[PDB]
Amino acid sequence: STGMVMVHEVPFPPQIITSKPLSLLGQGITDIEIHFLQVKFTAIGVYLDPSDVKTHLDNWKGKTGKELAGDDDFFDALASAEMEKVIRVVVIKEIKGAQYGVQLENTVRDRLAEEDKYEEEEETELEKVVGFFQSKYFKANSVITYHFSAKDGICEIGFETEGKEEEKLKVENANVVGMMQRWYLSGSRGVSPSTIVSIADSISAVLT
Ligand SMILES: [Ca+2]
Ligand SMILES: [Ca+2]
Repeated sequence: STGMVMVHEVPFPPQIITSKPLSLLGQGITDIEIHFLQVKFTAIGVYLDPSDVKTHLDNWKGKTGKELAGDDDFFDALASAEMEKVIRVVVIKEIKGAQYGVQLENTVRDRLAEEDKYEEEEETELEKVVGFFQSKYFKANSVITYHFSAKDGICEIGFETEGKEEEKLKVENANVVGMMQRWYLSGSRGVSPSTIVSIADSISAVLT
């Protein structure tokens, strides 16, 4: 309708409208070096409302993108902030959904255990997220979306692929929802350093 933003040759809508318009403030990819070369697995887009950024992260105004990208307290504040966020992930390298699911599980479980926040309630919820992804095949251009509610720690996961009606999963465990968000939104521990740098630069501009 209004064009698409190309993130590593993958189209992303400039905005996504939930309760209000959210702008693509962060973009990047997840990759791994194999045989001396960069292998791109997914393209990522993080959507936030600039007004929410101004309302909840005003304490970081004046900071440069470089300063924000190197500060985990900033990203913890972004994750803790009661404003919605949408994380859109498009598959570049086709893989079994289980590969993505177990990577998520590994990091989320490890971090929750580190904070002594991994009991049977969290384990059960996390297993449902893993089960959601393992029943799917990630063809290139398949889209995974994470919609984080502003409050009450809720996340709705969506999976869309050509030919099938979109599939969704509602996650309600606050600890799991919070750590899933931090899997992407983490200064030094984010799965996509490129997206982190991008978000930092955008928010710096928003607050400046
Ligand atoms: Ca218990
Ligand atoms: Ca119990």
